[PDB]
Amino acid sequence: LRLSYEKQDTLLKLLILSMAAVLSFSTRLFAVLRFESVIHEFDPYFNYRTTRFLAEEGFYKFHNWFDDRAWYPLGRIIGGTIYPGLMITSAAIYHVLHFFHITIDIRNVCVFLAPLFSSFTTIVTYHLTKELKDAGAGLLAAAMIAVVPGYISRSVAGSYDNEGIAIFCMLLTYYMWIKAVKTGSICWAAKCALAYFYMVSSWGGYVFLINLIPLHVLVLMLTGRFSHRIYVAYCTVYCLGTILSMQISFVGFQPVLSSEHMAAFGVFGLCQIHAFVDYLRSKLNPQQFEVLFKISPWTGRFYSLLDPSYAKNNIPIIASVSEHQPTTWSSYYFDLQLLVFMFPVGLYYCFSNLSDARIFIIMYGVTSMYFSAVMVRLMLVLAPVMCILSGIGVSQVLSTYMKNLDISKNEVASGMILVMAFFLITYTFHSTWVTSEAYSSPSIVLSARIIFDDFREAYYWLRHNTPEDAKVMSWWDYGYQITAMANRTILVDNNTWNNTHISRVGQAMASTEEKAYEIMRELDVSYVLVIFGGLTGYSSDDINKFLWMVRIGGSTDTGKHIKENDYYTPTGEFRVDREGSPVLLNCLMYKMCYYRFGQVYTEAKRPPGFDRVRNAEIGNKDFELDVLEEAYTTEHWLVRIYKVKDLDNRGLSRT
Amino acid sequence: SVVSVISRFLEEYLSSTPQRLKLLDAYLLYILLTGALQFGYCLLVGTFPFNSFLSGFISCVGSFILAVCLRIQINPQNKADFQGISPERAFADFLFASTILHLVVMNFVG
Amino acid sequence: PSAMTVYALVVVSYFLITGGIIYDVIVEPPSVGSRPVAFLAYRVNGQYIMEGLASSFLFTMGGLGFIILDRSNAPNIPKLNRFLLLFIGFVCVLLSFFMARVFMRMKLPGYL
Amino acid sequence: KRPPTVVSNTFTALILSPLLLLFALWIRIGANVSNFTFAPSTIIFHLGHAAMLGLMYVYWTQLNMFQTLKYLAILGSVTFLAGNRMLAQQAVKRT
Amino acid sequence: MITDVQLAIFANMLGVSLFLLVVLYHYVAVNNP
Amino acid sequence: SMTRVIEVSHWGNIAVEENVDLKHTGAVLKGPFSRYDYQRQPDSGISSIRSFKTILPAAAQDVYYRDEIGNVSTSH
Amino acid sequence: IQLEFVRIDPFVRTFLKKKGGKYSVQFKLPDVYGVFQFKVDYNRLGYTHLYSSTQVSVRPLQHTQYERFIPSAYPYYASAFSMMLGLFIFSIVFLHMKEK
Ligand SMILES: CC(=O)N[C@H]1[C@H](O[C@H]2[C@H](O)[C@@H](NC(C)=O)[C@@H](OP(=O)(O)OP(=O)(O)OC/C=C(\C)CC/C=C(/C)CC/C=C(/C)CC/C=C(/C)CC/C=C(/C)CC/C=C(/C)CC/C=C(/C)CCC=C(C)C)O[C@@H]2CO)O[C@H](CO)[C@@H](O[C@@H]2O[C@H](CO[C@H]3O[C@H](CO[C@H]4O[C@H](CO)[C@@H](O)[C@H](O)[C@@H]4O)[C@@H](O)[C@H](O)[C@@H]3O)[C@@H](O)[C@H](O[C@H]3O[C@H](CO)[C@@H](O)[C@H](O)[C@@H]3O[C@H]3O[C@H](CO)[C@@H](O)[C@H](O)[C@@H]3O[C@H]3O[C@H](CO)[C@@H](O)[C@H](O[C@H]4O[C@H](CO)[C@@H](O)[C@H](O[C@H]5O[C@H](CO)[C@@H](O)[C@H](O)[C@H]5O[C@H]5O[C@H](CO)[C@@H](O)[C@H](O)[C@H]5O)[C@H]4O)[C@@H]3O)[C@@H]2O)[C@@H]1O
Ligand SMILES: *[C@@H]1O[C@H](CO)[C@@H](O[C@@H]2O[C@H](CO)[C@@H](O[C@@H]3O[C@H](CO[C@H]4O[C@H](CO[C@H]5O[C@H](CO)[C@@H](O)[C@H](O)[C@@H]5O)[C@@H](O)[C@H](O[C@H]5O[C@H](CO)[C@@H](O)[C@H](O)[C@@H]5O)[C@@H]4O)[C@@H](O)[C@H](O[C@H]4O[C@H](CO)[C@@H](O)[C@H](O)[C@@H]4O)[C@@H]3O)[C@H](O)[C@H]2NC(C)=O)[C@H](O)[C@H]1NC(C)=O
Ligand SMILES: CCCCCCCCCCCCCC(=O)O[C@H](COC(=O)CCCCCCCCCC)COP(=O)(O)OCC[N+](C)(C)C
Ligand SMILES: CCCCCCCCCCCCCC(=O)O[C@H](COC(=O)CCCCCCCCCC)COP(=O)(O)OCC[N+](C)(C)C
Ligand SMILES: *[C@@H]1O[C@H](CO)[C@@H](O[C@@H]2O[C@H](CO)[C@@H](O)[C@H](O)[C@H]2NC(C)=O)[C@H](O)[C@H]1NC(C)=O
Ligand SMILES: Cc1cnc(NC(=O)c2cc(S(=O)(=O)N(C)C)ccc2N2CCCC2)s1
Ligand SMILES: [Mn+2]
Repeated sequence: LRLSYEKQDTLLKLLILSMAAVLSFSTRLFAVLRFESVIHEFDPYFNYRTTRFLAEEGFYKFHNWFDDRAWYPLGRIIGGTIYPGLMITSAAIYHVLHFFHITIDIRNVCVFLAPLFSSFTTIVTYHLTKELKDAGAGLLAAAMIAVVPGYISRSVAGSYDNEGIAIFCMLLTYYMWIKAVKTGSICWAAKCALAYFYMVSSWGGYVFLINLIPLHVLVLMLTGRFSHRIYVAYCTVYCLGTILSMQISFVGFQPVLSSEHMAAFGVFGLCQIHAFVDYLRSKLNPQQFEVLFKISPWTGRFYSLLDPSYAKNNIPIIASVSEHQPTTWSSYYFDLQLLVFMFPVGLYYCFSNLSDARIFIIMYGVTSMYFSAVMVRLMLVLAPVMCILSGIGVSQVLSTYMKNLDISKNEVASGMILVMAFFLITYTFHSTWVTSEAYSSPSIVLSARIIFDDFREAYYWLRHNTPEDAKVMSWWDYGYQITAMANRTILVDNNTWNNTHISRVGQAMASTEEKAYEIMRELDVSYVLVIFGGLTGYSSDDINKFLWMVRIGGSTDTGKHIKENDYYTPTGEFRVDREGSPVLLNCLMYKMCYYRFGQVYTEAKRPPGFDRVRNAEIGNKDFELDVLEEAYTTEHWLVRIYKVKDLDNRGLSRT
Repeated sequence: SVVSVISRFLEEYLSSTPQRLKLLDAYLLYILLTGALQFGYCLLVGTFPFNSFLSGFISCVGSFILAVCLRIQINPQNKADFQGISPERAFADFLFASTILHLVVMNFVG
Repeated sequence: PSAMTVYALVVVSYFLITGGIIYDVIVEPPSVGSRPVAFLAYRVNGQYIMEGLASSFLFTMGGLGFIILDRSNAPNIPKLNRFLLLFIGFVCVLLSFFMARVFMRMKLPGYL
Repeated sequence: KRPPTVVSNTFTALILSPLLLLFALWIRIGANVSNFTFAPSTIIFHLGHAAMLGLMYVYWTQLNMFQTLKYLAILGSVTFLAGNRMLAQQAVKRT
Repeated sequence: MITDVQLAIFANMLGVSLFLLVVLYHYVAVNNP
Repeated sequence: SMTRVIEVSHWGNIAVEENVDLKHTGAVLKGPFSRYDYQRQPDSGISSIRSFKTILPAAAQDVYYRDEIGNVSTSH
Repeated sequence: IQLEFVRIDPFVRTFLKKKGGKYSVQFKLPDVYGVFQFKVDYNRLGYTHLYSSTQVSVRPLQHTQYERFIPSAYPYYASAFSMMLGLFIFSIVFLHMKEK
């Protein structure tokens, strides 16, 4: 009342912003209230085990670092193969607290760093949208960003992966570029180069930034809107950004001799070839001017995003992961509700008033949408831009219907604000439900309250009851955990940087017992860890993914007898019952995944030796492993650890 | 046959251009020449140390581009696209960008 | 040129993409129910062609409705035409936002 | 394989020719430093900038990226404050 | 600690209040003098 | 080994936490271990220790049993 | 007695030289990095078997051990420094010049 318009306005903007921030930080906090604060899934177990070694030992003792506890015979270098972004933002955030005598743990400032960086995303989004248009349509973006279900899936409290901290860097870089294009100041461009540098060091998806920018300038150059502002900004950002990007040891000399970063360069030369021509035309006349008138190819990984079928045909490892398939009508709406509708309206409102800044948002939305269409995992990029577009659209509708009200036809004018409020509420509800029920489930804690924590008990056993120089060999999926929890030297890791060693391990499985033993001697493997999952109903059994093992071991020069369409039955169906193919019933994988199993009564009224996951009886009821004596089998038979026997003493053929 | 126009253009650019702006062009030519020499020596011998030549060449392309940016902003004629960017706030910005560029060049070179 | 003639193309591509055309082409799913049931039982991302194109069309309507609404507000429009235009926009908005929700519930029983 | 030392020394001798050419061209244009007035702020700014460049060379031979940055964080701040003062004065004089 | 249900209810209430407040802000914005 | 840490605080309470390394001494196991025999046979694993009971001081408020790797579900 | 420096297959295989009761040999480590194994194996007819194997790890290098100030790259370093000096000179002239 008595408060002036200024004070009221700013106190409302501040209130709403603070509330949005708290909302975002307190909605990705479900996996912690239910189960204790522990990092989850296959990747966050490596980033953690690296940030920890970078905390105690100074940065200079981590830039170069040879980890001889992964790919045992080979050994992988962690110093120059990983983007050191997350580890230096977490080490710094931990060191500052220690300097302030907070003395927090390194496993507690490393779990709550995704939600914290999803509380700074809100502010950056609010500004990135307070630039394209009025503050009025900026807040409406922040709150929607706070509770966007697709983004929340990759940034819950416990997912220490460079994917909930990458979006923040992308937004900051875009805000810097938008400011540079809007104003043209050298300083702003610089402050963008720096953001790109802090983004090329944390997220492997920085090719987007050196491919949307050239696209943006090309469009701002084909329609005839290329002024000196864009020229100055682009050139400065290019130079500084590329030189900064080359610093990182992992990137090396990629920006200058690769076909992924050839866009920026081409647009640079076509920028000059344009500015100079304009200058010449200004100082000349039509008549005289008329008179005068090694590089590597597209790497398969990034090429798979263009051709959506290249993966299936050629790369037999990128198609394995579930989250590598095209998105359906049931993923877009499930993760983004009411945003999908808002996207066309936001586009239309942009296309209505083209400007230097907007022609960038439209390009980003058009590209990101297609990239999300090809692969479900890319939904990271899509949700923020869609949210920004949604913010620019609902607000416009509200603004259009906010002036018609007599206080500021009346019934029709209200009908819109009321419908919009109802849609916003429905969106908040659906977002909370999606975060709660589904996108929040601990990976290593199979639960139905009954808790199955075998994935931890077996690793702890390994870590405590094996010689300090074991060689636990398991599928590349579990490499990150075994080295962070079991603390052994797993033969294959999750980076899959050698497609012959992994093929080797594949061959060692789904083969005759002899061949397997022979392959399990060159690498000096001792223990063997297979995730049975049959007795508990686990969906992702080792047998379930055993097709990938047979299809990635028989695709190299070393082994070809393992050809597919041989483990199948005459009718080509993968049945693991008594009528299955004889070779299948004899491979090392199955032989070590159903050993002394055709006796347990898994179900009330079923044949003794039943399998819950495949709903079929076992074929090889009783057999004795020749080389693999048993060593441990967890209470629920969820993870079985065997141990390769040594060469026979008397030199007999067996064992 | 096409030299008359070139000479006329140069003459024009030697009367219609204010001082304290030609000097910028001279320094720009200097950078363009040091870059040309660098590239020529690279072609003549090839590159054993790649990061050495690459960062002893960017350290010139970046400077050249910063100089051109300063000439653009300083130019009074081009004071419609840039609003509120006084010449002093352009020179200081150029100095800051140059400092970053040189620091990174020093870090990258051997 | 013709800046709008581009927004039309973009909207058409958006309709084709949000109907999972990439999924259809990549992994051909039979557009049939095994009495035919259109929607898949429980898979979070399992698309039959009928579930896809039909769901997408709804989103496109859920966008054109708003565009029609905002366009109607323009002044100097006869009341007879304005009333019809606003009616069409409201019907498209409400109908799309309810049909999509019902479709989602049907595809995934236990929703909300 | 590395090229002969003569082919390297000749070129390093030549790389020094452009800088001399620049001076030979400037002294031709007619640039002078008459506007210099021995003001405190201006001399402090120029000295700071010179020290900053010198540091850019002392971080090559000896220093590591963790001591050079702190020194820059100090010399740059001194250079910035003096520069800003001198730039403000210059701006006022220009008007 | 805090029951999951409690947190969900708090999230719902906060989101609804934040959206109503955003609408109110739009009304105040348009009403500028 | 056992490390007993007793932190005193004049504001509220006193919190004691103890790390316990414990090892089974006699009759080191040899040969394969089989969960099937352990479950379906009472005679199997006589020397094994499934659980032990720790008497607390009758005033403990929130007792957290946690291993190095994470919170352990099983304790009564 | 034959010493073998092996990763999966012997990279190096030399003869230990007797010297004061010890079998000692000195050899440059192979360029390939990774984990390696000293593996002295002495299996002969009518004798005892000898399989001594000590695991060793060969890290690739350190960013502080590459060669610097290479003579071949003298033109690059000088040019970078020339740019740094040029800017300084330019700055002074830019700040203090009287028009004609
Ligand atoms: C499956 C697969 O693939 N996988 C993969 C993996 O993956 C993984 C990853 O990684 C991970 N990650 C992490 C981080 O970890 C994960 O990931 P994730 O999950 O995913 O996560 P993230 O990432 O984060 O996230 C993600 C997300 C996503 C991404 C998202 C996305 C989104 C988006 C959006 C995207 C986008 C897309 C796109 C497409 C874009 C687009 C856009 C748009 C818009 C559209 C549009 C379009 C367009 C085009 C546009 C257009 C526009 C326009 C405008 C138009 C245009 C216009 C125009 C005009 C144009 C123009 C034109 C023109 C210009 C033309 O996970 C995953 C999984 O798990 O990874 C891995 C890695 O690790 C990988 O692997 C890798 O690989 C590689 C390659 O490969 C190779 O191989 C192959 C095969 O074969 C082979 O191999 C095999 C096996 O191995 C065998 O067996 C066989 O036999 C054979 O042999 C081949 O083929 C190929 O070729 C290749 O070769 C490799 O390499 C690697 O390896 C490596 O590594 C490993 C481990 O690490 C190791 O072990 C090994 O050994 C190796 O190592 C190496 O390397 C490293 C690094 O790399 C290092 O460190 C080491 O040491 C080594 O190195 C060495 O070697 C090398 C060889 O290469 C060399 O090179 C080097 O050297 C270098 O470096 C160094 C350092 O480093 C240096 O030193 C040097 O330098 C030096 O020397 C030189 C000589 O010359 C000189 O020069 C210089 O100077 C020096 O320097 C020095 O020195 C001086 C004195 O002297 C001083 O001064 C200084 O200082 C110093 O420095 C250099 O050179 C050495 O030697 C592996 O393996 C896998 O694959
Ligand atoms: C992080 O880690 C912590 C620590 O591990 C963890 O917290 C634990 O969570 C579990 C939940 O699974 C809690 O378990 C509870 O334990 C209660 C205590 O049970 C004891 O007392 C029972 C009562 O017995 C009395 O009465 C009988 C006659 O009825 C009499 O004979 C007795 O002498 C006594 O007077 C007793 O029955 C029970 O016995 C168990 O064990 C024996 C083996 O010795 C077994 O044969 C029995 O069948 C029985 O299982 C035990 O001695 C218990 O009361 C409580 O029960 C509630 O829940 C169950 C379902 O689980 C219901 O069926 C029941 O009706 C009750 O509602 C529950 O079992 C445990 O106390 C926690 N510990 C701590 C320190 O916090 C966290 O969960 C972990 N975090 C996460 C996220 O998981
Ligand atoms: C999912 C994939 C679907 C593919 C769809 C491709 C569309 C994505 C490109 C988005 C670019 C939007 C920018 C844009 O459309 O600019 C508009 C309209 O003017 C033009 O832009 C004309 C050129 C349009 C294409 C320019 C880029 C082409 C592809 C980029 C490499 C500006 O037009 P104006 O110039 O403002 O209008 C003038 C028209 N007169 C009649 C007056 C002459
Ligand atoms: C927001 C922007 C900042 C984001 C920070 C993200 C962290 C990314 C750092 C990744 C490290 C890349 C590799 C690298 O930094 O190189 C390290 C030197 O190591 C370092 O110095 C790391 C310093 C990290 C902070 C740098 C601030 C960047 C400001 C640019 C002016 C090696 O340098 P040195 O080992 O010091 O060189 C020794 C020998 N010389 C003669 C060459 C000096
Ligand atoms: C994982 O296992 C390794 C292998 O033993 C442990 O590394 C040892 O750590 C101790 C620290 O108390 C050092 O004294 C030893 O020298 C290390 N071993 C070797 C071979 O160098 C490591 O500590 C274990 N990780 C844990 C316990 O968290
Ligand atoms: C089985 C796997 C699971 N996850 C994996 N990692 C990638 O697939 C991946 C990695 C990079 S990268 O930047 O790390 N590159 C190594 C420099 C880029 C793109 C990538 N995919 C995005 C779409 C197709 C290729 S492999
Ligand atoms: Mn990751």
